[PDB]
Amino acid sequence: ARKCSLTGKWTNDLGSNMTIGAVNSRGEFTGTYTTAVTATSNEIKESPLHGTENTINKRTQPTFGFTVNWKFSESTTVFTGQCFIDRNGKEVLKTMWLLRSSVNDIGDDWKATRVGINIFTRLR
Amino acid sequence: ARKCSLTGKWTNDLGSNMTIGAVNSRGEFTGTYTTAVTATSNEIKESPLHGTENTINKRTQPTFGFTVNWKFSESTTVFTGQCFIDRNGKEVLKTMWLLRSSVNDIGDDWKATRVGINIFTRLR
Amino acid sequence: ARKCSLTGKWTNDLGSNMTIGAVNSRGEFTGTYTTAVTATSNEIKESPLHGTENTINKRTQPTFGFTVNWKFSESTTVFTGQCFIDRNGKEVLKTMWLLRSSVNDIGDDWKATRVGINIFTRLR
Amino acid sequence: ARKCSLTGKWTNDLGSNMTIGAVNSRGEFTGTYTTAVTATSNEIKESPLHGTENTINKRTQPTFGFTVNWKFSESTTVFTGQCFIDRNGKEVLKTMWLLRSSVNDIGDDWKATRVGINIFTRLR
Ligand SMILES: Nc1nc2c([nH]c(=O)n2[C@H]2C[C@H](O)[C@@H](CO)O2)c(=O)[nH]1
Ligand SMILES: Nc1nc2c([nH]c(=O)n2[C@H]2C[C@H](O)[C@@H](CO)O2)c(=O)[nH]1
Ligand SMILES: *[C@@H]1O[C@H](CO)[C@@H](O)[C@H](O)[C@H]1NC(C)=O
Ligand SMILES: *[C@@H]1O[C@H](CO)[C@@H](O)[C@H](O)[C@H]1NC(C)=O
Ligand SMILES: *[C@@H]1O[C@H](CO)[C@@H](O)[C@H](O)[C@H]1NC(C)=O
Ligand SMILES: *[C@@H]1O[C@H](CO)[C@@H](O)[C@H](O)[C@H]1NC(C)=O
Repeated sequence: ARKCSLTGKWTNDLGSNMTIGAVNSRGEFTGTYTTAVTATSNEIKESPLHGTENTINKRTQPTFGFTVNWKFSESTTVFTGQCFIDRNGKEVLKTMWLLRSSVNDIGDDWKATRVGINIFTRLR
Repeated sequence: ARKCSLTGKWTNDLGSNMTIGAVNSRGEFTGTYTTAVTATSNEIKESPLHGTENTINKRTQPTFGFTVNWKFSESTTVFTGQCFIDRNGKEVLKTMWLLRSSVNDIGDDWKATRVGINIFTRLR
Repeated sequence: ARKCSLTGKWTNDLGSNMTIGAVNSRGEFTGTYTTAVTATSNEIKESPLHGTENTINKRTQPTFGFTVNWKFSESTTVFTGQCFIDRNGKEVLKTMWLLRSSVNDIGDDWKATRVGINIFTRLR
Repeated sequence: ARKCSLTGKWTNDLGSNMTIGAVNSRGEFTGTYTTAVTATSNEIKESPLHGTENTINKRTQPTFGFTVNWKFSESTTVFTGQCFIDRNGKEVLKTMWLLRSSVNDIGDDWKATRVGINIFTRLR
């Protein structure tokens, strides 16, 4: 019965925050992503996110992915991971991400993608 | 003058094909992703995708990200890359992807993520 | 003044431990990587590693990469990261890794690579 | 019998070249990596590489990994992949890589790792 659900307010290991609304019945959802550019406490930015969670076998702990469309740069980041209910134990989203920068020349493509992780917990 | 445009029919280096529809003014779009099994010859699965293309500075070669919500498994894949005008004049999407599998215990999280690339060109 | 030094005994966020020996003047080094199975409790496998640490500008927090040649499978893992002095003063290696599995046909290449992270701290 | 062997001279999809010497009986090997920084035809640089190939079940087509210790930067890149003998069909190494940059502050770690691929063919 214990459905790990993406809807709500989350924060992460770098101190960025994220809010995701209601997941409709085809798994779609939208959110906002707020990020720490600086000392962390002054300059904030909001960017939209859009994703889908997988509904195959109505899992507790489904996998999901979403795209963050940076409002302050020409970059795009995509996240994928899984909503786990560890013991008790908050909910926790374990994610991996790819950050695509824009390059002017296709000869620079090879260097345009960063990778990393994010762990998200419910915001308090 | 012409730009690189996600809208249309695409194919890739693995033989999978993808159709993307119109890109609205927020950069959102929807589409379909077809791939195949065995000796790539008969059974074709279709899965929807949703993503966004970065609109910051209305670039001619925009970055973008999308999420593929697999119809036939518990998995999710995210793609991000850039729509280039190649040196030979043809549109190409250079992407990288993260394929997240569903695991059962959070202790298996470590091994749930594959990474790789796809290069898409227009279909005839 | 003290720098961050790969030489020594290390442990990580998954419970695996690693020993690295002396780093010669070319930046080369060797060591051992131990991990475990089931409920992480009894059977420990040991595999050798070899790598190099970047020496350009004799930095105090050098980047490095190493290859783990698994003793118990056909697989290979590579790690790369950086040896930091953390904010709390303790040495930490932040790494990312690519785990390549062996496949049989070149058509399965696409799915042979996992990615993720490990964070190492010194053992007592 | 057809052993895909790392020893030799290779080139890649970006026009970098690589030479690897003899693989000893524990799988170790060393090489040089020559890279195109510019128009491709003028400024060359050589950097050492060191790796191991997996010897578990003496495979044709073993997996391998290696570290390239950049001589002209504080970065490190690691490659992992597999030596395939496709039909006939050259030998071909399909690789993935992680490029670690040096960051001054551990607060920048998250952005320090790029990922991508390289396909290598025997040099002619
Ligand atoms: N992809 C990604 N981007 C991030 C994270 N945190 C963060 O601040 N960013 C911003 C940094 C960069 O300035 C911007 C696009 O260049 O994305 C983050 O965790 N992931
Ligand atoms: N990791 C990696 N690095 C490369 C490749 N090609 C290339 O020229 N480099 C260089 C570029 C960069 O200037 C240097 C270290 O910063 O590594 C490459 O294919 N992979
Ligand atoms: C996240 O939320 C809290 C306020 O509830 C705050 O510490 C911080 O400003 C937020 N982080 C960002 C990047 O805005
Ligand atoms: C992709 O489309 C082409 C039609 O141009 C078709 O020949 C091919 O089999 C398709 N591949 C898949 C997996 O749908
Ligand atoms: C790592 O080392 C510690 C000793 O400090 C031990 O308790 C632990 O079980 C070891 N883990 C493995 C997998 O070797
Ligand atoms: C690779 O080798 C050939 C010469 O055989 C040449 O085209 C090129 O200069 C080499 N590439 C680099 C980066 O040196």
